Amino acid sequence: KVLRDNIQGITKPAIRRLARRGGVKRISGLIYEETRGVLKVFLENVIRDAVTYTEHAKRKTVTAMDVVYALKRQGRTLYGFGG
Amino acid sequence: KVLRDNIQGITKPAIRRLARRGGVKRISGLIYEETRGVLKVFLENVIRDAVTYTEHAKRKTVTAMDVVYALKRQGRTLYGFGG
Amino acid sequence: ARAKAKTRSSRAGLQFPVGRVHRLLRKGNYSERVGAGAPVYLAAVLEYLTAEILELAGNAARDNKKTRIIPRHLQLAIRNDEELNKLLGRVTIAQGGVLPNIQAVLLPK
Amino acid sequence: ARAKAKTRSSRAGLQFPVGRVHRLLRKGNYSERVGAGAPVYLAAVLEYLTAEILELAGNAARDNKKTRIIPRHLQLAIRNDEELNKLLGRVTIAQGGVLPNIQAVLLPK
Amino acid sequence: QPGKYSQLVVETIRRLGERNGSSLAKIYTEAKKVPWFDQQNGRTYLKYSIKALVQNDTLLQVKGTGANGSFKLNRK
Amino acid sequence: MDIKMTQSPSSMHASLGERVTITCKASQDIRSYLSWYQQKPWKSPKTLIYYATSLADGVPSRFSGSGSGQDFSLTINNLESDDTATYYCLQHGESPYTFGSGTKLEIKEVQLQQSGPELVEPGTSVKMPCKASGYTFTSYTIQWVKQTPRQGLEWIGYIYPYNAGTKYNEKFKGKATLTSDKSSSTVYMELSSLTSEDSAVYYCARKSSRLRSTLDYWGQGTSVTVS
Amino acid sequence: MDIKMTQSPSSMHASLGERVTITCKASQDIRSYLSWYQQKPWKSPKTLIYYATSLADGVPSRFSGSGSGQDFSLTINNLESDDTATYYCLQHGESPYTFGSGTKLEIKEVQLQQSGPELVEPGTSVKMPCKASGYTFTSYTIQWVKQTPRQGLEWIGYIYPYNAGTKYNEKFKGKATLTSDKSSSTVYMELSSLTSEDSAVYYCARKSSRLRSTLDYWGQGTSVTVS
Amino acid sequence: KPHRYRPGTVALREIRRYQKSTELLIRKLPFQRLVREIAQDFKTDLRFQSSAVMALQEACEAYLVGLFEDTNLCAIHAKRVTIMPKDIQLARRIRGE
Amino acid sequence: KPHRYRPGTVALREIRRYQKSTELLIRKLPFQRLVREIAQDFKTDLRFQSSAVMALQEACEAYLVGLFEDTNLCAIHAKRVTIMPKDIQLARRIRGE
Amino acid sequence: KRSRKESYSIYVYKVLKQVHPDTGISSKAMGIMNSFVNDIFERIAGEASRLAHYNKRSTITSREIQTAVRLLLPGELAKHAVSEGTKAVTKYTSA
Amino acid sequence: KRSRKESYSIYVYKVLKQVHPDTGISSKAMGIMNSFVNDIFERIAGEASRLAHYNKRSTITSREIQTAVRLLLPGELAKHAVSEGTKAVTKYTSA
DNA sequence: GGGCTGGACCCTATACGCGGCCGCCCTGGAGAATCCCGGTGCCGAGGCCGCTCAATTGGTCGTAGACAGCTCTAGCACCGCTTAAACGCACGTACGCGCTGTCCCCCGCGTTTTAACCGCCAAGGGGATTACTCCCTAGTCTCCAGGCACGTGTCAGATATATACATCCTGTGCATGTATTGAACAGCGACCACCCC
DNA sequence: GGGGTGGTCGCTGTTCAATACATGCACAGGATGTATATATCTGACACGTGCCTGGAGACTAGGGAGTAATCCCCTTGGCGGTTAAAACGCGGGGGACAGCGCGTACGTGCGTTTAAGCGGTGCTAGAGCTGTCTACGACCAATTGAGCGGCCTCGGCACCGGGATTCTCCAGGGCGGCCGCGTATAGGGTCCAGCCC
Repeated sequence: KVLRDNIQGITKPAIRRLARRGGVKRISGLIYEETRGVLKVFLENVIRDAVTYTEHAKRKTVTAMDVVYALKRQGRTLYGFGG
Repeated sequence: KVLRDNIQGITKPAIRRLARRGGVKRISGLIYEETRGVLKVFLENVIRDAVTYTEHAKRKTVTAMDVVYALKRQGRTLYGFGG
Repeated sequence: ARAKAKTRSSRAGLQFPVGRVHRLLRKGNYSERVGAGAPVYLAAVLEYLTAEILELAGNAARDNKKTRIIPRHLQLAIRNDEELNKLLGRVTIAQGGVLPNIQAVLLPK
Repeated sequence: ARAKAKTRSSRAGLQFPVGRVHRLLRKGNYSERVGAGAPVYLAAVLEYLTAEILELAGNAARDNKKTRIIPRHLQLAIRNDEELNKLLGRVTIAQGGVLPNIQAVLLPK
Repeated sequence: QPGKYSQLVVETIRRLGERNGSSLAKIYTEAKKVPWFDQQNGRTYLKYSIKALVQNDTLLQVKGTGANGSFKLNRK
Repeated sequence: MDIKMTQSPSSMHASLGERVTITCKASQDIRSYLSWYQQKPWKSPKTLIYYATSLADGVPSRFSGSGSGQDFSLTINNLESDDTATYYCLQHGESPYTFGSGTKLEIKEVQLQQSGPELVEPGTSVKMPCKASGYTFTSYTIQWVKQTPRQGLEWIGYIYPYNAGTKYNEKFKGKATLTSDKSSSTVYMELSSLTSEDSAVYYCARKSSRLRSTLDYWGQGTSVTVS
Repeated sequence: MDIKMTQSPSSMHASLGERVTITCKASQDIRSYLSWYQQKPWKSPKTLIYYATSLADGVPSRFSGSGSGQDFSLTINNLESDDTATYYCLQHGESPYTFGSGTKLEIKEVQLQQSGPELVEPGTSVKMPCKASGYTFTSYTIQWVKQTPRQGLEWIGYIYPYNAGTKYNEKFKGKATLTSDKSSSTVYMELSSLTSEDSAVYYCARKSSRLRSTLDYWGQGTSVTVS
Repeated sequence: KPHRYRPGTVALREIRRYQKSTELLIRKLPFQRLVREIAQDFKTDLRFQSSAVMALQEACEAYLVGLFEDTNLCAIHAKRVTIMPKDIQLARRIRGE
Repeated sequence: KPHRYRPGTVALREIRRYQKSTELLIRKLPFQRLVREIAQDFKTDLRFQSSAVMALQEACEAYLVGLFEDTNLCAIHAKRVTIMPKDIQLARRIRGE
Repeated sequence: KRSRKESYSIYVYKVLKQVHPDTGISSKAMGIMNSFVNDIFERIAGEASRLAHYNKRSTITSREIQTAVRLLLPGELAKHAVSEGTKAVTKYTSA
Repeated sequence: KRSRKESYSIYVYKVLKQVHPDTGISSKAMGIMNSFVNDIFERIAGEASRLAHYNKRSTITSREIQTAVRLLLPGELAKHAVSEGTKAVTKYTSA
């Protein structure tokens, strides 16, 4: 029921693929933990605003529009999800 | 009437002082021209917006309030002149 | 009373809905008064920008030998242009990917 | 009949002007209508943030053995606190200077 | 009257072998365990020894200059 | 110049249920920056009131507080069995933070992990670590306090991980030094030249840089014993 | 399959103060992407009309453009002595750009610094620089145009300095090569295996990446002569 | 004998592959569980639209890629070719994060 | 008798000096002339408030100071102490300019 | 019975058919183009609102929208959007 | 006869006298604090307007101002501003 | 009458070339990747049909702003003078860069494991809409008091001076290491004082 | 009174002592810079005064927001395979980094020049405000057709299979310079024959 350790679900090969798309040729092994931490920070910051919008609308379901508003408030304007 | 070569008024001592306040210990001699170029680019971007606001107000005098609006539109909100 | 009517878009020579734009300007709390030429001018600008983006994306799709513009083609069209990328510098495009770019020092030789 | 008038600020227990905040909210094109408790809540928040800035700046001025808060003290107060620096991350303080900071590797052995 | 660390390095090169010459790094690492070796200036004494022995042509620089490169004994 | 904080009712007895009041008197004006702390025996203090009026997170509404200036008071309406504990005031309006003498009352997710007991011979030096987790490490100062049965609770000093700023109690200058580790989110307190006087329990305490914030979470206490 | 440009009035004669009209026919629909250029003898072409209707900067209202699809027209209302020049159209609606055959008229600060005349031998290679100033270098493509006295104006290709993208005329692959230097705001076109056929005056031309934007500013021209 | 490629060429092949492709690189279900876990700290028993989870994943992947680009630029500035946590930290800190 | 400090030591004093003070580091009259020379390319015969020139100078110096901070961070990342145009350019590229 | 939602899909499609008669589009690219149109609409609208506030004007005119365009659009985008809008406004006035 | 130009100077000064009775403040620091108050006012009001528009509400209430405060202010500053505003609103309602 | 000298035969120290060996460079081949091309199928993109609600039109009205005119302020232009900052030059030293050496740690790849993905199915929570109502905010008029412009004094800090303490730098002297070299010291060849016959 | 031997002097081999050279370390003191305390003064801020307009109080209108009910959709949960991907393990190579050499780039200081800063003087362009009036945007009633939801098909493209082309890795071979060993060469030692002393 409770979700506990899912940050490790961002696997080593997935981070490698992201780095490849970023143009990274060689990867220090500590980048995995560093990038997991950075991703956790970004997700916490965005989801906090999304849940704030969801609470304000008195809704129990976080909507893609709520996510888009959170991102736009954080300067991460996303096209393609109803914005 | 015409002003031509005033970018050289940002002397190497002045750039040194700015670097010192920035915490720079040793300074390659090309930094002087690189920083003069960067400063000119930033000043052009700000003054263009300031003159746009001045034109919109049908004013022939550029005001500190116009400069503050330009900077804020460029994400560099300046406190102390916005009256 | 109305009669056989027209659109303000047709009067302006525009495809975009000048009437809808005026409604949104008036209901958007942008000002108390909204001049009649403002939605016309704004719809012209909106149509121009949409036309530019769509034409560049169609050129990119043609170069790929695809018939239908996709987010990849929109991303390519926007990123491959200096000032359009400047305007959309902060923007993320879903399913758009990234421009192919490898740094010179990473290549062999 | 008309009687002794008194500010909404005193009624709310606030120093910042509830009435002026309400006037700016209604004249500022933020929405069609402006509920009564909104300027109260806003003036309370404005007063809290102003007090939080001014107390820290006064502490800095006291430490500097100066009686009057100056832009230097305001800058020091803002920058030396993470939350306030985050809130004013994009903000420049005129005549505010910069925090004294030298990187370790630049210091002599 | 050769120096103690001079004898140390000249015999340590033989002990290590390294047909392509031993570098200062590996000779230093192998001589560090010597009992009288000075932990603070032992490397400095080894550098003096290497430069002086190259001046005496008893050691041959395969490449480099000064302490850079690798060293092996000149034949007798 | 230190502001002595004078809790008047040093001890009291009460039956179950009935209302209880505790009053404390400030030596100088502290401008409402006072907090109350409940300490069950052999356990770390938990906060009850901050800014002299505001209920802490998770404390039942049975507690209340009031007062401003120099006179401050605490109230407990519905006494329950677990309420038996020592109640301390804490002023933080002025740089040397001062706790009250403590009132003994008897009747008929943030995690700070702190090291276990320490046995140290005099003249030695010791490093008590502070493990912070569950929150943004750099935003909150870590506050160090010394508890002795003879002198009560004393504030030693604080570390601000954001910029490694320091402030120490004059009684602890040189004696204590504070350092931080952003990489492990850990804080260390150094004690130099241990003395028999230093046999005490030390608590690390989280406190945001907000002026009205108080010591909200406490470590389990590192019991340092000098032989 | 190149779009053929067909200026009908190859030559006209007119007096002062009367009207002159020039027409242009395309082989395929170009959707108004057409521009008009005035070239005085031994002078770089100056643009007059762009997007088939719009006056260029610094061009007086005496010049009027018209038409869309395949039929386009240029009109000059009040001819003057200075108007004696040859006028070319240019379509840029399809990737290989095509200039018109040229129409001769007889009446009875952005700077692109270009290299001087170069005399060269067959079989060698030649590199010509364009030094741009007065504008943001990376935002505009640089267009290279070859003007023979027999085949008129011809478009070689362009380089887009923002990402070093290039496009070449099928007649000029291998023959020409384009490279850009951001630091010096200078672009080089290299010609390989020079031939007597390559004896022509080459013009560098700035063109924005905007589709309706045309070749607006032109360099003074660098004459290449092959023995 | 088994054929083998030299180190660093399959890296370039992968770089070109993923700079051409556009699909999402992080496993969707693990990222869904991660988002649910992180949101559990702000409100209990939340629900998420599939489109909301997808928008989150797009934004995070784009942020990560844009960060790795700057990381690689810093690594090259250090005359290295391996990205390091000190490179990531310098990139983030210059960005202001 | 002539006396000299070691190079790299007066620099620390100068850094501490200017990190203390708050006044403008760029000469006001030539910065004013530079502003007029830049603006005349956008509109001729403009007027400028003294407060507008001062505000421009404040913003320019603050931008330059933050840029040099990022530049010094890049130089230290390169295991150097000298800032170079490649350091400035890297800082600008990460910042987003 | 069910509620309606407005979009720019049909106008984007008509502009697509005008600029490239044979080239089609996709649902996701149409969503991206809707978002792009909405975003720039909001940007110029907000900037014109601030221009009116800064100049103490109750009304958003075509001059305010023009100045907002000159502020937000870089380089030649500004020039060409100003020309497009000026042409549209002159045509609307004449008609 | 020149007309008035309103500001927050007297209000900032009175809050200063409340938090630090004997300290002064310079004109420049007063200007900077006035700008700070204007900036934070604009930020909160803009976010509240956006919340109302997103929720289709015509009115800006204390709930929208609270949510704007929670969004724009970080960490403990958010909850302290929330407490300040809630106390002020409850007092104002109790009259 | 026999060794010396001359010429010739033999012992031996030596510069140099050929065979062996390791490295440099080339290239063909194995093979794995990538691209072009065709066949298939499927699901979403584009078009049509129905309807409903919002966009249009004609008319009225009120006030926002366009326009004229006036004022007064602050922005610019100029001139003189002092002096501090900038510049030009010398000089030196430490830092950046090149080069080499070491080793370890990430890349490539084979093998095993597992859990993401997808298809299918079900439950039910809540998101959205509609109907109703009531109370909460806009709007208006009165009127008074709070806040802003202006004036004034005094004291906080800016300035000038002196002093006391701190850090830097260098010059000196001593404690490690290294190689260099003249002579102090002892062994043997050779001249002499002195014993033996 | 000579033959002959150990003693002793002179020449010389051995090595050790001082000689000479290079850096790490400690410290004293000269030099400059900074932190601190005191006296002067001036203009910037804090407070008082006049008033006028904008905020408060009282009351009205209506429409926007709260609340109860209903539907259904869309989110969550579960289950069973099926691989595709992730995890794991191992060999190695090439990249990170540590160390040193060097030279030149750039900091530090001194003398010179200039041009910034400050003040005073003068002027007028234009910012700001008020007053007039009209055109233009708001608002309303009626209308109708444009735009969106639902349905449907059919072709663009995604996938699969198969060659064709290209790029990468490397093993072997061709080609060249350096190393190991023997040789043509001559310097010198040694043997045979004629001759001078």
